[PDB]
Amino acid sequence: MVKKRLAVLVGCNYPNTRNELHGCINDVLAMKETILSRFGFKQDDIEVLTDEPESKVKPTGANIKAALRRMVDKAQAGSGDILFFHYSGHGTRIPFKQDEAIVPCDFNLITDVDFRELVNQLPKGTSFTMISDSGHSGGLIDKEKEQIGPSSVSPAIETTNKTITSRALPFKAVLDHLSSLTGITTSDIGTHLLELFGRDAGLKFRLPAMDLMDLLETMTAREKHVDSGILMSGCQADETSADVGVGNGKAYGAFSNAIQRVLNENEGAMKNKQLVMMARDVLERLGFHQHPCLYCSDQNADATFLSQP
Repeated sequence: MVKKRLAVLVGCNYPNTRNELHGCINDVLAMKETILSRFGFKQDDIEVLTDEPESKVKPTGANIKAALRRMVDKAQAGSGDILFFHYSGHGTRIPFKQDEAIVPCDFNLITDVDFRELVNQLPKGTSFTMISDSGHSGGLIDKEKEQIGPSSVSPAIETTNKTITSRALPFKAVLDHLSSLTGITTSDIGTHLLELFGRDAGLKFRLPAMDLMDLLETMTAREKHVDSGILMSGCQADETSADVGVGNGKAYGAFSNAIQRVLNENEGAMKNKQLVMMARDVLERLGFHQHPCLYCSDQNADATFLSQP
């Protein structure tokens, strides 16, 4: 029985804009080399969506969700397929409570209910490992149980001397960017997103609130018996993630680089909980104040990262 190893790698540098980053595409290329070498992924099973000017497939909201949607609908029940999704780019929070989201290059926001809907499309036994090196990345898979974070873990280190830039955009910056495209002025971000993207907008913005409630009740019932999502966030829900370096071609994400360092120092198979904890140790010692978090079931917290033997 053939097992599939599929990957979608997304990197947004937003070049030549007001929200430029410099290490996100390098994060994608480094993670692509890691899964090709160490974890047995094949070139034909990896989709890369980066926003360099000459890119042929840009990481728009529709293109990202379509790529994740092609990984869905290939996972088979009882096959234990291995799905992987890496995101390096800007994140944001949108409104008593706030939702977490990533910011595609066209600002077609993908929120935490979108990823909760995604993991509920997967059969039991399959794994969806998501590494989101972005601001406010904690909780990007809504209702996924926090295994490592502010509610599951118990001297101050001097702040890093590296040159860093935040991978989080304020809500006003996202709203103003969408206003520059629509030409309308309203405080409802869903109105801009529905106008711009229509059926390709986020699930939160297409469904009326009570219709979304009925949909979430079906997921709550399914999550009591199937739990396939594994989220490794670069920071907490109330934090940002650091983009390290300048535009010299050597920039990187602090969390993505910490993951690569832990893998370089531990060649054997590593549990999902162990990888996040050691990545937290790396960033804490290096003076970074972001706290990577882990969200998955108890069984997947004890499973090896990407099912390495």
